[PDB]
Amino acid sequence: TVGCVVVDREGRCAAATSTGGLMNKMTGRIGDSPLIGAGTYACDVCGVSCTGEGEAIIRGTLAREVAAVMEYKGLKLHQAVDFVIKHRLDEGKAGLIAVSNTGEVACGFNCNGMFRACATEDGFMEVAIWD
Amino acid sequence: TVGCVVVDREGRCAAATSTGGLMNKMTGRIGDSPLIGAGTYACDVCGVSCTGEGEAIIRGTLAREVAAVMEYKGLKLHQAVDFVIKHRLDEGKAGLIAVSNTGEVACGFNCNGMFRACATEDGFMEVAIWD
Amino acid sequence: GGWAIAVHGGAGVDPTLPLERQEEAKQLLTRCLNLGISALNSNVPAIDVVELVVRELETDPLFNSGRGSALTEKGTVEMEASIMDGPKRRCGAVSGLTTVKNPISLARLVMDKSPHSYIAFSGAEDFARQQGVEVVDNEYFVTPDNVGMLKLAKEAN
Amino acid sequence: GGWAIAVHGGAGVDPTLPLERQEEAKQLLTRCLNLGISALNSNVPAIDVVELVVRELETDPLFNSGRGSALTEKGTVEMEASIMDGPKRRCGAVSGLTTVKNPISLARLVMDKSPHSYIAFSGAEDFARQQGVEVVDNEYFVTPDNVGMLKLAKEAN
Ligand SMILES: N[C@@H](CC(=O)O)C(=O)O
Ligand SMILES: [K+]
Ligand SMILES: [K+]
Ligand SMILES: [K+]
Ligand SMILES: [K+]
Repeated sequence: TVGCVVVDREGRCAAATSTGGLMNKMTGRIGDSPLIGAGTYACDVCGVSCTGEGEAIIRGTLAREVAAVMEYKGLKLHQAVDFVIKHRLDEGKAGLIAVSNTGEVACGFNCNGMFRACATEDGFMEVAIWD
Repeated sequence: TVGCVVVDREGRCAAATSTGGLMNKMTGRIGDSPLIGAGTYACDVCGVSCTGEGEAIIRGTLAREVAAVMEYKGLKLHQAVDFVIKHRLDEGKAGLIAVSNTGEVACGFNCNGMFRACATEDGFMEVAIWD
Repeated sequence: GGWAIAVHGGAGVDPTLPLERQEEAKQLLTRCLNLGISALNSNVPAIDVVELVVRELETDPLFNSGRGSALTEKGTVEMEASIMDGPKRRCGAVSGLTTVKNPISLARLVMDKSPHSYIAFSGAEDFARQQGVEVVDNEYFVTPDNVGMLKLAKEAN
Repeated sequence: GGWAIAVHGGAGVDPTLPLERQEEAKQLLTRCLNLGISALNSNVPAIDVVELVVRELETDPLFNSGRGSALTEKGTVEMEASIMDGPKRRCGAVSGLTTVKNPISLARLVMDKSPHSYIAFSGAEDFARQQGVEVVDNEYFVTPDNVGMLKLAKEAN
Protein backbone atom coordinates (compact mmCIF):
# COMPACT_ATOMS: atom_id res chain seq x y z
CA THR A 1 0.00 0.00 0.00
CA VAL A 2 1.19 3.49 -0.90
CA GLY A 3 -0.45 6.76 -0.10
CA CYS A 4 0.00 10.51 -0.04
CA VAL A 5 -1.70 13.29 1.86
CA VAL A 6 -1.25 16.95 1.06
CA VAL A 7 -2.41 20.33 2.34
CA ASP A 8 -1.58 23.09 -0.15
CA ARG A 9 -0.97 26.87 0.30
CA GLU A 10 -4.73 27.38 -0.20
CA GLY A 11 -5.49 25.30 2.94
CA ARG A 12 -7.05 22.60 0.77
CA CYS A 13 -6.58 19.01 1.91
CA ALA A 14 -6.55 15.90 -0.31
CA ALA A 15 -5.55 12.28 0.07
CA ALA A 16 -4.79 9.35 -2.15
CA THR A 17 -4.19 5.66 -1.45
CA SER A 18 -3.31 2.82 -3.81
CA THR A 19 -2.56 -0.84 -3.21
CA GLY A 20 -2.21 -4.38 -4.48
CA GLY A 21 -3.96 -5.58 -1.34
CA LEU A 22 -3.04 -8.42 1.03
CA MET A 23 -0.68 -11.16 -0.27
CA ASN A 24 -2.51 -14.45 -1.02
CA LYS A 25 -5.89 -12.68 -0.57
CA MET A 26 -8.89 -14.47 -2.04
CA THR A 27 -9.93 -13.48 -5.51
CA GLY A 28 -12.19 -10.42 -5.38
CA ARG A 29 -11.18 -9.50 -1.79
CA ILE A 30 -11.48 -5.76 -1.24
CA GLY A 31 -9.49 -4.06 1.50
CA ASP A 32 -9.63 -0.69 3.21
CA SER A 33 -7.64 1.21 0.52
CA PRO A 34 -10.45 2.02 -1.91
CA LEU A 35 -13.04 2.58 0.81
CA ILE A 36 -13.69 6.21 1.60
CA GLY A 37 -13.59 6.73 5.38
CA ALA A 38 -11.50 3.62 5.79
CA GLY A 39 -8.23 3.75 3.83
CA THR A 40 -8.70 7.33 2.56
CA TYR A 41 -10.53 10.54 3.64
CA ALA A 42 -10.21 14.32 3.21
CA CYS A 43 -12.47 17.18 4.32
CA ASP A 44 -12.08 20.83 5.28
CA VAL A 45 -9.94 20.04 8.26
CA CYS A 46 -7.71 17.19 7.13
CA GLY A 47 -6.44 14.62 4.69
CA VAL A 48 -5.76 11.03 5.69
CA SER A 49 -4.37 7.83 4.15
CA CYS A 50 -4.09 4.50 6.01
CA THR A 51 -2.16 1.28 5.66
CA GLY A 52 -2.01 -2.02 7.47
CA GLU A 53 -4.59 -4.73 8.11
CA GLY A 54 -7.54 -3.86 5.88
CA GLU A 55 -10.15 -5.74 7.91
CA ALA A 56 -8.97 -3.85 11.02
CA ILE A 57 -8.90 -0.45 9.25
CA ILE A 58 -12.39 -0.96 7.83
CA ARG A 59 -14.02 -1.89 11.17
CA GLY A 60 -12.15 1.05 12.63
CA THR A 61 -13.20 3.53 9.90
CA LEU A 62 -9.65 4.84 10.56
CA ALA A 63 -9.34 7.66 8.05
CA ARG A 64 -12.72 9.24 8.78
CA GLU A 65 -12.02 8.83 12.49
CA VAL A 66 -9.01 11.10 12.36
CA ALA A 67 -11.37 13.80 11.01
CA ALA A 68 -14.13 12.79 13.45
CA VAL A 69 -12.08 13.16 16.65
CA MET A 70 -10.87 16.62 15.51
CA GLU A 71 -14.43 17.82 14.73
CA TYR A 72 -16.13 16.49 17.89
CA LYS A 73 -13.35 16.08 20.47
CA GLY A 74 -11.55 19.11 19.01
CA LEU A 75 -8.17 17.36 19.21
CA LYS A 76 -4.93 18.50 17.56
CA LEU A 77 -3.84 16.58 14.49
CA HIS A 78 -0.95 14.64 16.08
CA GLN A 79 -3.23 13.71 18.97
CA ALA A 80 -6.14 12.78 16.71
CA VAL A 81 -3.78 10.51 14.82
CA ASP A 82 -2.46 8.88 18.00
CA PHE A 83 -5.91 8.71 19.66
CA VAL A 84 -7.09 6.83 16.59
CA ILE A 85 -4.24 4.30 16.59
CA LYS A 86 -4.78 3.59 20.28
CA HIS A 87 -8.55 3.25 20.50
CA ARG A 88 -9.72 2.07 17.08
CA LEU A 89 -7.33 -0.83 16.52
CA ASP A 90 -8.07 -3.49 19.21
CA GLU A 91 -5.24 -5.97 18.28
CA GLY A 92 -5.33 -4.95 14.61
CA LYS A 93 -2.10 -3.57 13.18
CA ALA A 94 -2.25 -0.31 11.23
CA GLY A 95 -0.77 3.08 10.53
CA LEU A 96 -1.62 6.28 8.75
CA ILE A 97 -0.38 9.65 7.61
CA ALA A 98 -2.32 12.87 7.83
CA VAL A 99 -2.20 16.60 7.20
CA SER A 100 -4.44 19.32 8.62
CA ASN A 101 -5.71 22.52 6.88
CA THR A 102 -3.29 24.45 9.09
CA GLY A 103 -0.18 22.93 7.45
CA GLU A 104 0.43 20.27 10.12
CA VAL A 105 1.62 16.72 9.31
CA ALA A 106 1.41 13.52 11.42
CA CYS A 107 2.13 9.84 11.12
CA GLY A 108 0.98 7.18 13.58
CA PHE A 109 1.13 3.39 13.74
CA ASN A 110 1.27 0.34 16.01
CA CYS A 111 3.35 -1.88 13.70
CA ASN A 112 7.12 -2.34 14.02
CA GLY A 113 7.40 0.43 11.43
CA MET A 114 5.99 2.44 8.49
CA PHE A 115 7.74 3.67 5.34
CA ARG A 116 6.86 7.37 5.44
CA ALA A 117 8.17 10.83 4.62
CA CYS A 118 6.90 14.28 5.43
CA ALA A 119 7.65 17.94 4.80
CA THR A 120 6.31 21.40 5.62
CA GLU A 121 6.84 24.69 3.78
CA ASP A 122 8.72 26.29 6.69
CA GLY A 123 11.28 23.59 5.81
CA PHE A 124 10.58 20.53 7.99
CA MET A 125 11.57 17.27 6.23
CA GLU A 126 11.73 13.73 7.61
CA VAL A 127 11.99 10.39 5.88
CA ALA A 128 11.66 7.40 8.21
CA ILE A 129 11.12 3.63 8.48
CA TRP A 130 11.12 2.84 12.24
CA ASP A 131 10.90 5.33 15.17
CA THR B 1 -32.30 -0.48 -1.02
CA VAL B 2 -33.65 -2.33 2.06
CA GLY B 3 -32.33 -2.55 5.57
CA CYS B 4 -32.94 -3.61 9.10
CA VAL B 5 -31.47 -2.39 12.41
CA VAL B 6 -32.01 -4.27 15.71
CA VAL B 7 -31.09 -4.04 19.39
CA ASP B 8 -31.98 -7.19 21.33
CA ARG B 9 -32.65 -7.69 25.05
CA GLU B 10 -28.94 -8.09 25.75
CA GLY B 11 -28.35 -4.51 24.52
CA ARG B 12 -26.50 -5.77 21.43
CA CYS B 13 -26.82 -3.77 18.20
CA ALA B 14 -26.67 -4.99 14.58
CA ALA B 15 -27.50 -3.66 11.13
CA ALA B 16 -27.97 -4.93 7.60
CA THR B 17 -28.39 -3.22 4.24
CA SER B 18 -28.98 -4.81 0.82
CA THR B 19 -29.68 -3.43 -2.65
CA GLY B 20 -29.67 -3.77 -6.41
CA GLY B 21 -28.17 -0.31 -6.53
CA LEU B 22 -29.02 2.64 -8.69
CA MET B 23 -31.20 2.20 -11.83
CA ASN B 24 -29.13 2.41 -15.00
CA LYS B 25 -25.85 2.42 -12.99
CA MET B 26 -22.68 1.71 -15.01
CA THR B 27 -21.51 -1.90 -14.95
CA GLY B 28 -19.48 -2.60 -11.81
CA ARG B 29 -20.61 0.57 -9.93
CA ILE B 30 -20.59 0.17 -6.16
CA GLY B 31 -22.80 2.35 -3.97
CA ASP B 32 -22.92 3.12 -0.25
CA SER B 33 -24.86 0.01 0.75
CA PRO B 34 -21.98 -2.42 1.04
CA LEU B 35 -19.72 0.20 2.61
CA ILE B 36 -19.20 -0.18 6.36
CA GLY B 37 -19.53 3.31 7.71
CA ALA B 38 -21.56 4.64 4.81
CA GLY B 39 -24.65 2.48 4.32
CA THR B 40 -24.25 0.23 7.38
CA TYR B 41 -22.68 0.53 10.85
CA ALA B 42 -23.13 -1.08 14.26
CA CYS B 43 -21.14 -0.68 17.47
CA ASP B 44 -21.49 -0.77 21.27
CA VAL B 45 -23.98 2.05 21.31
CA CYS B 46 -25.89 1.79 18.04
CA GLY B 47 -26.87 0.09 14.76
CA VAL B 48 -27.56 2.18 11.62
CA SER B 49 -28.71 1.59 8.01
CA CYS B 50 -28.82 4.28 5.34
CA THR B 51 -30.65 4.65 2.01
CA GLY B 52 -30.79 7.40 -0.58
CA GLU B 53 -28.17 9.01 -2.82
CA GLY B 54 -25.16 6.69 -2.54
CA GLU B 55 -22.60 9.34 -3.37
CA ALA B 56 -23.96 11.67 -0.61
CA ILE B 57 -24.03 8.87 2.00
CA ILE B 58 -20.53 7.79 0.99
CA ARG B 59 -18.88 11.29 1.19
CA GLY B 60 -21.02 11.77 4.24
CA THR B 61 -19.90 8.57 5.99
CA LEU B 62 -23.50 8.65 7.25
CA ALA B 63 -23.94 5.48 9.27
CA ARG B 64 -20.69 5.95 11.18
CA GLU B 65 -21.64 9.57 11.95
CA VAL B 66 -24.74 8.65 13.89
CA ALA B 67 -22.48 6.56 16.20
CA ALA B 68 -19.69 9.17 16.32
CA VAL B 69 -21.87 12.10 17.43
CA MET B 70 -23.12 9.76 20.14
CA GLU B 71 -19.75 8.45 21.35
CA TYR B 72 -18.01 11.90 20.98
CA LYS B 73 -20.76 14.55 21.47
CA GLY B 74 -22.59 12.50 24.13
CA LEU B 75 -25.85 13.04 22.19
CA LYS B 76 -28.72 10.58 22.68
CA LEU B 77 -29.91 8.43 19.74
CA HIS B 78 -32.76 10.66 18.56
CA GLN B 79 -30.63 13.84 18.71
CA ALA B 80 -27.83 12.07 16.82
CA VAL B 81 -30.08 11.07 13.89
CA ASP B 82 -31.55 14.56 13.50
CA PHE B 83 -28.05 15.97 13.79
CA VAL B 84 -26.58 13.73 11.09
CA ILE B 85 -29.61 14.22 8.85
CA LYS B 86 -30.01 18.00 9.01
CA HIS B 87 -26.38 18.91 9.63
CA ARG B 88 -24.35 16.44 7.58
CA LEU B 89 -26.19 15.87 4.32
CA ASP B 90 -25.44 18.97 2.19
CA GLU B 91 -27.93 19.12 -0.69
CA GLY B 92 -27.84 15.30 -0.97
CA LYS B 93 -31.04 13.37 -0.28
CA ALA B 94 -30.82 10.39 2.09
CA GLY B 95 -32.56 8.61 4.94
CA LEU B 96 -31.54 6.22 7.70
CA ILE B 97 -32.95 4.04 10.48
CA ALA B 98 -31.17 3.43 13.75
CA VAL B 99 -31.32 1.65 17.04
CA SER B 100 -29.60 2.50 20.40
CA ASN B 101 -28.17 0.09 23.00
CA THR B 102 -30.59 1.59 25.54
CA GLY B 103 -33.60 0.14 23.67
CA GLU B 104 -34.49 3.27 21.64
CA VAL B 105 -35.47 3.47 17.93
CA ALA B 106 -35.30 6.21 15.30
CA CYS B 107 -35.83 6.94 11.60
CA GLY B 108 -34.85 10.07 9.69
CA PHE B 109 -34.65 11.51 6.19
CA ASN B 110 -34.67 14.62 4.01
CA CYS B 111 -36.39 13.36 0.83
CA ASN B 112 -40.06 13.14 -0.14
CA GLY B 113 -40.57 9.83 1.71
CA MET B 114 -39.04 6.71 3.27
CA PHE B 115 -40.62 3.21 3.38
CA ARG B 116 -40.04 2.16 6.97
CA ALA B 117 -41.34 0.46 10.09
CA CYS B 118 -40.21 0.41 13.72
CA ALA B 119 -41.27 -1.35 16.96
CA THR B 120 -40.08 -1.20 20.59
CA GLU B 121 -41.52 -3.93 22.84
CA ASP B 122 -43.52 -1.12 24.46
CA GLY B 123 -46.10 -2.19 21.93
CA PHE B 124 -44.97 0.86 20.06
CA MET B 125 -45.18 0.00 16.34
CA GLU B 126 -45.62 2.16 13.22
CA VAL B 127 -45.24 1.81 9.46
CA ALA B 128 -45.10 4.79 7.11
CA ILE B 129 -44.05 6.15 3.74
CA TRP B 130 -44.46 9.94 3.90
CA ASP B 131 -44.89 12.25 6.95
CA GLY C 1 -34.04 -1.49 28.25
CA GLY C 2 -35.85 -3.99 25.99
CA TRP C 3 -35.65 -4.83 22.23
CA ALA C 4 -36.18 -2.43 19.27
CA ILE C 5 -36.19 -2.82 15.47
CA ALA C 6 -36.51 -0.82 12.31
CA VAL C 7 -36.82 -1.92 8.70
CA HIS C 8 -36.75 0.19 5.60
CA GLY C 9 -37.54 -0.21 1.93
CA GLY C 10 -35.50 2.71 0.67
CA ALA C 11 -35.70 6.50 0.67
CA GLY C 12 -37.07 8.42 -2.27
CA VAL C 13 -40.64 7.53 -3.15
CA ASP C 14 -42.56 8.22 -6.39
CA PRO C 15 -45.25 10.84 -5.59
CA THR C 16 -47.18 9.43 -8.64
CA LEU C 17 -47.53 6.04 -6.88
CA PRO C 18 -51.03 4.40 -6.74
CA LEU C 19 -52.82 3.97 -3.40
CA GLU C 20 -52.82 0.19 -3.84
CA ARG C 21 -49.10 -0.10 -4.56
CA GLN C 22 -48.64 1.94 -1.33
CA GLU C 23 -50.72 -0.47 0.76
CA GLU C 24 -48.80 -3.45 -0.70
CA ALA C 25 -45.53 -1.76 0.36
CA LYS C 26 -46.93 -1.23 3.85
CA GLN C 27 -48.09 -4.89 3.97
CA LEU C 28 -44.59 -6.01 3.13
CA LEU C 29 -42.98 -3.76 5.76
CA THR C 30 -45.38 -5.10 8.40
CA ARG C 31 -44.73 -8.73 7.56
CA CYS C 32 -40.99 -8.14 7.72
CA LEU C 33 -41.14 -6.15 10.92
CA ASN C 34 -43.28 -8.94 12.31
CA LEU C 35 -40.70 -11.63 11.62
CA GLY C 36 -38.34 -9.39 13.54
CA ILE C 37 -40.73 -8.71 16.41
CA SER C 38 -41.42 -12.42 16.96
CA ALA C 39 -37.70 -13.30 16.65
CA LEU C 40 -36.76 -10.78 19.36
CA ASN C 41 -39.52 -12.27 21.58
CA SER C 42 -37.97 -15.73 21.22
CA ASN C 43 -34.70 -14.05 22.33
CA VAL C 44 -32.65 -14.50 19.14
CA PRO C 45 -29.48 -12.35 18.92
CA ALA C 46 -29.78 -8.99 17.14
CA ILE C 47 -27.28 -10.13 14.48
CA ASP C 48 -29.50 -13.08 13.48
CA VAL C 49 -32.67 -10.91 13.32
CA VAL C 50 -31.19 -8.35 10.96
CA GLU C 51 -30.23 -11.16 8.62
CA LEU C 52 -33.55 -13.00 8.61
CA VAL C 53 -35.56 -9.75 8.20
CA VAL C 54 -33.41 -8.62 5.25
CA ARG C 55 -33.67 -12.11 3.65
CA GLU C 56 -37.48 -11.56 3.47
CA LEU C 57 -36.99 -8.08 2.02
CA GLU C 58 -34.64 -9.53 -0.61
CA THR C 59 -36.96 -12.39 -1.59
CA ASP C 60 -40.12 -10.27 -2.08
CA PRO C 61 -39.92 -8.56 -5.49
CA LEU C 62 -41.36 -5.24 -4.34
CA PHE C 63 -38.32 -3.22 -3.18
CA ASN C 64 -34.98 -2.63 -4.88
CA SER C 65 -32.93 -5.59 -3.59
CA GLY C 66 -32.59 -9.35 -4.37
CA ARG C 67 -35.46 -10.31 -6.68
CA GLY C 68 -36.81 -7.05 -8.11
CA SER C 69 -33.41 -5.31 -8.02
CA ALA C 70 -32.77 -2.18 -10.19
CA LEU C 71 -31.03 -2.83 -13.57
CA THR C 72 -27.63 -1.83 -14.95
CA GLU C 73 -27.10 0.12 -18.14
CA LYS C 74 -26.90 -3.44 -19.59
CA GLY C 75 -30.34 -4.48 -18.32
CA THR C 76 -28.95 -7.07 -15.84
CA VAL C 77 -28.63 -7.30 -12.06
CA GLU C 78 -25.59 -6.78 -9.84
CA MET C 79 -26.45 -6.90 -6.16
CA GLU C 80 -24.51 -5.90 -3.07
CA ALA C 81 -25.04 -5.79 0.71
CA SER C 82 -23.37 -5.46 4.07
CA ILE C 83 -24.03 -6.50 7.67
CA MET C 84 -22.33 -5.61 10.95
CA ASP C 85 -22.38 -6.91 14.49
CA GLY C 86 -22.14 -4.12 17.08
CA PRO C 87 -20.40 -5.70 20.13
CA LYS C 88 -16.98 -6.53 18.61
CA ARG C 89 -17.55 -4.47 15.41
CA ARG C 90 -17.66 -7.46 13.02
CA CYS C 91 -18.36 -6.84 9.34
CA GLY C 92 -19.16 -8.57 6.09
CA ALA C 93 -19.92 -7.07 2.70
CA VAL C 94 -20.44 -8.30 -0.87
CA SER C 95 -20.72 -6.59 -4.28
CA GLY C 96 -21.13 -7.64 -7.89
CA LEU C 97 -23.40 -10.59 -7.04
CA THR C 98 -25.17 -12.02 -10.08
CA THR C 99 -26.47 -15.49 -9.01
CA VAL C 100 -26.69 -15.35 -5.19
CA LYS C 101 -30.31 -15.58 -3.95
CA ASN C 102 -29.81 -13.69 -0.68
CA PRO C 103 -26.86 -11.26 -0.83
CA ILE C 104 -27.25 -10.35 2.84
CA SER C 105 -26.56 -13.90 3.92
CA LEU C 106 -23.45 -14.10 1.79
CA ALA C 107 -22.31 -10.94 3.56
CA ARG C 108 -23.05 -12.65 6.86
CA LEU C 109 -20.91 -15.53 5.60
CA VAL C 110 -17.99 -13.21 4.67
CA MET C 111 -18.07 -12.06 8.28
CA ASP C 112 -18.21 -15.54 9.82
CA LYS C 113 -16.51 -17.85 7.29
CA SER C 114 -13.79 -15.86 5.56
CA PRO C 115 -10.63 -14.10 6.78
CA HIS C 116 -11.80 -11.01 4.85
CA SER C 117 -14.48 -8.34 5.38
CA TYR C 118 -15.53 -7.63 1.81
CA ILE C 119 -15.50 -9.89 -1.29
CA ALA C 120 -16.92 -8.88 -4.66
CA PHE C 121 -17.76 -9.88 -8.28
CA SER C 122 -16.34 -13.21 -9.52
CA GLY C 123 -14.43 -13.97 -6.33
CA ALA C 124 -17.63 -13.45 -4.36
CA GLU C 125 -19.53 -15.79 -6.74
CA ASP C 126 -16.81 -18.40 -6.13
CA PHE C 127 -17.21 -17.78 -2.35
CA ALA C 128 -20.97 -18.39 -2.73
CA ARG C 129 -20.31 -21.84 -4.15
CA GLN C 130 -17.67 -22.71 -1.51
CA GLN C 131 -20.25 -21.89 1.13
CA GLY C 132 -22.89 -23.83 -0.79
CA VAL C 133 -25.48 -21.00 -0.72
CA GLU C 134 -28.59 -21.11 -2.96
CA VAL C 135 -27.56 -19.71 -6.36
CA VAL C 136 -29.69 -19.15 -9.50
CA ASP C 137 -29.53 -17.63 -13.00
CA ASN C 138 -29.52 -13.80 -13.24
CA GLU C 139 -32.85 -13.73 -15.11
CA TYR C 140 -34.49 -14.80 -11.84
CA PHE C 141 -33.88 -11.36 -10.25
CA VAL C 142 -35.24 -9.41 -13.24
CA THR C 143 -38.86 -8.29 -13.03
CA PRO C 144 -41.07 -6.64 -15.71
CA ASP C 145 -41.46 -3.32 -13.78
CA ASN C 146 -37.75 -2.89 -13.46
CA VAL C 147 -37.40 -3.44 -17.19
CA GLY C 148 -39.88 -0.61 -17.85
CA MET C 149 -38.23 1.65 -15.30
CA LEU C 150 -34.85 1.08 -17.11
CA LYS C 151 -36.23 2.12 -20.50
CA LEU C 152 -37.79 5.23 -18.89
CA ALA C 153 -34.49 6.07 -17.13
CA LYS C 154 -32.47 5.66 -20.33
CA GLU C 155 -34.87 8.08 -22.09
CA ALA C 156 -34.69 10.77 -19.38
CA ASN C 157 -30.99 10.82 -20.38
CA GLY D 1 -0.66 28.97 6.44
CA GLY D 2 1.94 26.76 4.76
CA TRP D 3 1.78 23.61 2.63
CA ALA D 4 2.52 20.20 4.13
CA ILE D 5 2.80 16.71 2.63
CA ALA D 6 3.31 13.11 3.70
CA VAL D 7 3.83 10.01 1.67
CA HIS D 8 3.85 6.38 2.73
CA GLY D 9 4.83 2.96 1.43
CA GLY D 10 2.97 0.68 3.84
CA ALA D 11 3.01 -0.06 7.60
CA GLY D 12 4.54 -3.39 8.48
CA VAL D 13 8.26 -3.43 7.82
CA ASP D 14 10.42 -6.54 7.65
CA PRO D 15 11.79 -6.34 11.27
CA THR D 16 15.22 -7.24 9.88
CA LEU D 17 15.19 -5.35 6.57
CA PRO D 18 18.70 -4.80 5.25
CA LEU D 19 20.14 -1.25 5.32
CA GLU D 20 20.48 -1.76 1.56
CA ARG D 21 16.74 -2.22 1.08
CA GLN D 22 16.13 0.53 3.65
CA GLU D 23 18.22 2.99 1.58
CA GLU D 24 16.31 2.15 -1.61
CA ALA D 25 13.09 2.69 0.26
CA LYS D 26 14.14 6.03 1.69
CA GLN D 27 15.46 7.10 -1.68
CA LEU D 28 12.13 6.30 -3.34
CA LEU D 29 10.30 8.09 -0.53
CA THR D 30 12.60 11.06 -1.00
CA ARG D 31 12.13 11.14 -4.78
CA CYS D 32 8.30 11.04 -4.33
CA LEU D 33 8.17 13.65 -1.61
CA ASN D 34 10.39 15.81 -3.86
CA LEU D 35 7.88 15.66 -6.75
CA GLY D 36 5.30 16.65 -4.17
CA ILE D 37 7.39 19.42 -2.63
CA SER D 38 8.18 20.91 -6.03
CA ALA D 39 4.55 20.75 -7.17
CA LEU D 40 3.49 22.54 -3.95
CA ASN D 41 6.17 25.32 -4.35
CA SER D 42 4.72 25.89 -7.85
CA ASN D 43 1.21 26.11 -6.34
CA VAL D 44 -0.34 22.99 -7.74
CA PRO D 45 -3.67 22.20 -6.05
CA ALA D 46 -3.45 19.45 -3.38
CA ILE D 47 -5.73 17.06 -5.30
CA ASP D 48 -3.33 17.17 -8.29
CA VAL D 49 -0.31 16.64 -6.02
CA VAL D 50 -1.59 13.50 -4.32
CA GLU D 51 -2.32 11.97 -7.72
CA LEU D 52 1.05 12.73 -9.25
CA VAL D 53 2.93 11.49 -6.21
CA VAL D 54 1.02 8.20 -6.04
CA ARG D 55 1.63 7.53 -9.76
CA GLU D 56 5.33 7.55 -8.97
CA LEU D 57 4.66 5.19 -6.04
CA GLU D 58 2.58 2.94 -8.37
CA THR D 59 5.10 2.86 -11.23
CA ASP D 60 8.18 1.99 -9.11
CA PRO D 61 8.20 -1.75 -8.30
CA LEU D 62 9.47 -1.41 -4.71
CA PHE D 63 6.22 -0.95 -2.79
CA ASN D 64 2.93 -2.90 -2.94
CA SER D 65 0.83 -1.03 -5.53
CA GLY D 66 0.81 -0.93 -9.34
CA ARG D 67 3.84 -2.83 -10.66
CA GLY D 68 5.12 -4.67 -7.60
CA SER D 69 1.61 -5.41 -6.30
CA ALA D 70 1.05 -8.31 -3.87
CA LEU D 71 -0.49 -11.39 -5.53
CA THR D 72 -3.91 -13.05 -4.97
CA GLU D 73 -4.29 -16.70 -4.04
CA LYS D 74 -4.28 -17.29 -7.81
CA GLY D 75 -0.87 -15.62 -8.20
CA THR D 76 -2.08 -12.66 -10.17
CA VAL D 77 -2.62 -8.98 -9.39
CA GLU D 78 -5.81 -7.13 -8.48
CA MET D 79 -5.28 -3.50 -7.69
CA GLU D 80 -7.44 -0.86 -6.03
CA ALA D 81 -7.15 2.78 -5.10
CA SER D 82 -9.08 5.79 -3.89
CA ILE D 83 -8.72 9.52 -3.79
CA MET D 84 -10.53 12.35 -2.08
CA ASP D 85 -10.49 16.11 -2.34
CA GLY D 86 -11.17 17.77 1.02
CA PRO D 87 -13.00 21.04 0.15
CA LYS D 88 -16.24 19.53 -1.36
CA ARG D 89 -15.48 16.02 -0.12
CA ARG D 90 -15.31 14.70 -3.68
CA CYS D 91 -14.59 10.96 -4.11
CA GLY D 92 -13.37 8.44 -6.60
CA ALA D 93 -12.41 4.82 -6.10
CA VAL D 94 -11.62 1.68 -8.13
CA SER D 95 -11.09 -2.00 -7.23
CA GLY D 96 -10.44 -5.21 -9.16
CA LEU D 97 -8.05 -3.62 -11.73
CA THR D 98 -5.91 -6.08 -13.74
CA THR D 99 -4.59 -4.00 -16.68
CA VAL D 100 -4.70 -0.33 -15.64
CA LYS D 101 -1.14 0.99 -15.38
CA ASN D 102 -1.91 3.60 -12.71
CA PRO D 103 -4.94 2.77 -10.55
CA ILE D 104 -4.96 6.14 -8.71
CA SER D 105 -5.47 7.99 -11.97
CA LEU D 106 -8.44 5.85 -12.83
CA ALA D 107 -9.84 6.73 -9.41
CA ARG D 108 -9.34 10.46 -10.11
CA LEU D 109 -11.23 9.83 -13.36
CA VAL D 110 -14.09 8.12 -11.51
CA MET D 111 -14.37 11.25 -9.37
CA ASP D 112 -14.17 13.77 -12.24
CA LYS D 113 -15.51 11.99 -15.30
CA SER D 114 -18.20 9.63 -14.09
CA PRO D 115 -21.53 10.04 -12.30
CA HIS D 116 -20.28 7.56 -9.67
CA SER D 117 -17.79 7.41 -6.76
CA TYR D 118 -16.77 3.81 -7.17
CA ILE D 119 -16.51 1.38 -10.11
CA ALA D 120 -14.89 -2.05 -9.86
CA PHE D 121 -13.69 -5.21 -11.76
CA SER D 122 -14.89 -5.53 -15.40
CA GLY D 123 -16.89 -2.33 -15.34
CA ALA D 124 -13.79 -0.45 -14.16
CA GLU D 125 -11.67 -2.05 -16.87
CA ASP D 126 -14.31 -0.90 -19.38
CA PHE D 127 -14.21 2.63 -17.95
CA ALA D 128 -10.44 2.57 -18.33
CA ARG D 129 -10.89 2.09 -22.04
CA GLN D 130 -13.76 4.60 -22.32
CA GLN D 131 -11.27 7.06 -20.80
CA GLY D 132 -8.29 5.89 -22.90
CA VAL D 133 -5.83 5.43 -20.02
CA GLU D 134 -2.70 3.30 -20.37
CA VAL D 135 -3.54 -0.39 -20.06
CA VAL D 136 -1.17 -3.42 -20.20
CA ASP D 137 -1.19 -7.20 -19.68
CA ASN D 138 -1.58 -8.32 -16.07
CA GLU D 139 1.89 -9.92 -16.34
CA TYR D 140 3.36 -6.41 -16.42
CA PHE D 141 2.47 -6.09 -12.73
CA VAL D 142 4.13 -9.25 -11.43
CA THR D 143 7.62 -9.05 -9.96
CA PRO D 144 9.74 -12.19 -9.23
CA ASP D 145 10.19 -10.80 -5.73
CA ASN D 146 6.38 -11.12 -5.26
CA VAL D 147 5.98 -14.58 -6.83
CA GLY D 148 8.47 -15.82 -4.25
CA MET D 149 6.59 -14.33 -1.34
CA LEU D 150 3.32 -15.93 -2.42
CA LYS D 151 4.84 -19.39 -2.69
CA LEU D 152 6.12 -18.85 0.81
CA ALA D 153 2.69 -17.64 1.97
CA LYS D 154 0.57 -20.49 0.52
CA GLU D 155 2.83 -23.07 2.19
CA ALA D 156 2.59 -21.16 5.49
CA ASN D 157 -0.96 -22.54 6.12
N1 LIG E 1 -4.03 -1.70 3.46
C1 LIG E 1 -3.71 -2.92 2.69
C2 LIG E 1 -2.39 -3.56 3.16
C3 LIG E 1 -1.30 -2.51 3.49
O1 LIG E 1 -1.66 -1.43 4.02
O2 LIG E 1 -0.09 -2.78 3.22
C4 LIG E 1 -4.84 -3.96 2.74
O3 LIG E 1 -5.32 -4.35 3.81
O4 LIG E 1 -5.31 -4.46 1.70
K1 LIG F 1 -36.45 -7.54 -3.16
K1 LIG G 1 -14.30 -12.31 8.30
K1 LIG H 1 4.57 -0.05 -7.02
K1 LIG I 1 -18.01 11.17 -9.74
